[PDB]
Amino acid sequence: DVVTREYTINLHKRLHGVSFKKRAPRAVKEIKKFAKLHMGTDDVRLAPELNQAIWKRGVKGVEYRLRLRISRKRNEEEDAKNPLFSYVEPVLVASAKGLQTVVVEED
Amino acid sequence: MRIYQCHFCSSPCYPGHGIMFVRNDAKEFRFCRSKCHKAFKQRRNPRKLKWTKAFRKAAGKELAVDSTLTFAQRRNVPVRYNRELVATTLKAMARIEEIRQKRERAFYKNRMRGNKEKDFLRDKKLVESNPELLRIREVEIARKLAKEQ
Amino acid sequence: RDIEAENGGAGVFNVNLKDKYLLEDDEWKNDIMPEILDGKNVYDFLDPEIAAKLQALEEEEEKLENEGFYNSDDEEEIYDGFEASEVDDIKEKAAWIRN
Amino acid sequence: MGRYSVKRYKTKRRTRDLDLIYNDLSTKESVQKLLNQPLDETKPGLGQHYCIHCAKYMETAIALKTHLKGKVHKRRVKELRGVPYTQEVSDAAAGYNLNKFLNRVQEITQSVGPEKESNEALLKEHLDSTL
Amino acid sequence: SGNGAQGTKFRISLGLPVGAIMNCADNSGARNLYIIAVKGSGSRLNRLPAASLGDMVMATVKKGKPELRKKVMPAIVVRQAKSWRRRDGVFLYFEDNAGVIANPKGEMKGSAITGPVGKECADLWPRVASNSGVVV
RNA sequence: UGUACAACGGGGUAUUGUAAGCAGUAGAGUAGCCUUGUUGUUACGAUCUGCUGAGAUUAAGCCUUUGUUGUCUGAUUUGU
RNA sequence: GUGAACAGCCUCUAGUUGAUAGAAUAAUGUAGAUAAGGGAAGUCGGCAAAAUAGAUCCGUAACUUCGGGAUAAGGAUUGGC
Repeated sequence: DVVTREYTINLHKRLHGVSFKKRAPRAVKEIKKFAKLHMGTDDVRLAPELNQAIWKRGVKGVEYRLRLRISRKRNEEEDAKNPLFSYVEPVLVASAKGLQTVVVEED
Repeated sequence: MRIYQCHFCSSPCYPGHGIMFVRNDAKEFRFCRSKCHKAFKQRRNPRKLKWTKAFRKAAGKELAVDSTLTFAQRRNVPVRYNRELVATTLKAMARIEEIRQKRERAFYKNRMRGNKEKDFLRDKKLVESNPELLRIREVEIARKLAKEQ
Repeated sequence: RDIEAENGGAGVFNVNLKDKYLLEDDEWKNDIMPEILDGKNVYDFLDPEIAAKLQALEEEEEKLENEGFYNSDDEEEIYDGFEASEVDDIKEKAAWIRN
Repeated sequence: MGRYSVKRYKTKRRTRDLDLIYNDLSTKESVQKLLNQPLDETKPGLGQHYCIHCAKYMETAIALKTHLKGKVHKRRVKELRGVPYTQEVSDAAAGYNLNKFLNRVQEITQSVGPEKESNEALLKEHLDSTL
Repeated sequence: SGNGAQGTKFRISLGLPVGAIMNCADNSGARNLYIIAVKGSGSRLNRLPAASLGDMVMATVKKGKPELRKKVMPAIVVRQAKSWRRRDGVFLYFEDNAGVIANPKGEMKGSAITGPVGKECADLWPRVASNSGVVV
């Protein structure tokens, strides 16, 4: 069921009390588990444009909130996973405050 | 019970809070909390610290001289306990404090009026000196109307 | 001493510090001073003639109420050559440019 | 709490404070006592060469010449310009004893002010004539 | 409590252990006192006998007149500089440690006391309170 | 299939100490194009003042929720 | 670049990104820290830690083989514009 939504994600309440050499690698696993709860599929592809958006202030300077776009897509034949997977990509905004989940229309 | 103020903070110190300090010259320095107390040891100046009340009465903020503020001084001559004083003081303190807030809010509007003048003169500089950005928004409205079409 | 001994000994008799002092009415000899209202404890407020001094304050309301001095309500904006339709647009264009 | 602030601001190592030092300059009798202390064995300059602004004894009369020409001593001159911040300033900020507060500010503007400045003028008149 | 101290003595924070030099608050001629033991103290393995406000300690003198040095004598502590608890809701502390010296009957040796005297010490000992110029 | 559960958002408590941005007739001083000044000004100029108790953070083991968007029959085993 | 310096910390050219990894954050450890009041009462013993530290000006004892001792000890100071 191809659905594209918007989200924020509160990383300050997820990276609370982590070693500094493991903050930015932990924030990658958190977004995969966050997409698994909402979109309900296991394998999540993070775009490399989002990988820049986590590691931009070093390993220990991960931002508090990010603003995500998560699309759930059809998968190709003879994949043993599923017909479904997610593709998380970032949307760039002035500040990530005061936003809420909005469905993005299709065209 | 005494609601005595912080020496540095001018916030009320209820019974059970804060530290007292006593100088060898024997006057008492009662403190709001630990933040005000550790800043006192370090020899600061609450005329300079922006968050305290001694700054705000001095720097032209929240009103300092008022007829309503002269009602709560101190009394060193005890008034012998008539009840009909006590029944009016419990009506007086609910009445002085209302006039306090209607004057303090009105003092705040003298200090913040005419911000909308400078708010609009700020907007004439952003809009008029960006002609190229204002072309971009015109096609953004036309693309908005056409998608509903 | 002897009033103490007939109801309990010396460590268990309880002296009422009241009932031994001079008021204009003995009916309220046992009542309780409130000592605190919301903020700013009572013993700094009471006086002789609090309400008579409060009459001078209530005159300063009506000396300040009729003068328009308490005028919080202000609903229009008047600039040169500008109206409510045009000043709303300029504050809407400059909001778009900041984002 | 910290490391540096504990070393200098314990209760053992407390300096005098800004409140009493304004009282010492304010009259002409306490100035002449501190400039002319009787000599004491338990004090660093043997009870001479004492600065009044900075509550601090100096070792030698040479060490007053180099102390007055410094940015440390020009704090405490600039620090003691105005009303010395008693308890009464903090009580007036909450709406409590204005007339006790405003009468003291009235006296520092009128009486205590120019008596202090005519004392600090004479210290520079004296500490330049002897040094 | 012991001799001289009228009434009982409540629990306050123990500021002065054994071997703590403290100032001398009377006009007897001693400058600092040096505690060797605290009377009314407990007995537990590896503790130190600790003094408080309004105690009587046996104390020697390190700096003062040569008539007063090298003899143990009782002393009453009047200032603490360790924060204790008055039972109305405030903690408080003084600037320095201080103590006056007295006979075991509790009667003062000097004639005056400089600086502020603690309130809990002045209740417990009447002869201190006669010579105290400043209370609290 | 609801006093549902969760993700964000909105209030309440707290934490530090006045955001960026412009603006000023503040600013020790020095030079200049000179309209040779009768604050001569635009420049440079630590900092100070105004918009500004503003801004930032707020549960990861805080409080609260008439809002937004979602999820709600997977697996195993047990009987006198 | 800071600096007295090839000290220490940071970057350009060039080079690596190799050393079993994931999840949790009990005790006891190993390595590194901060503590109110008192200040060697600890202990065979101040072991260990803390404190002092660069530079400029002032100042500097007994002792002696006159060269030293000496950075003796002890004080005043250090930013920005």
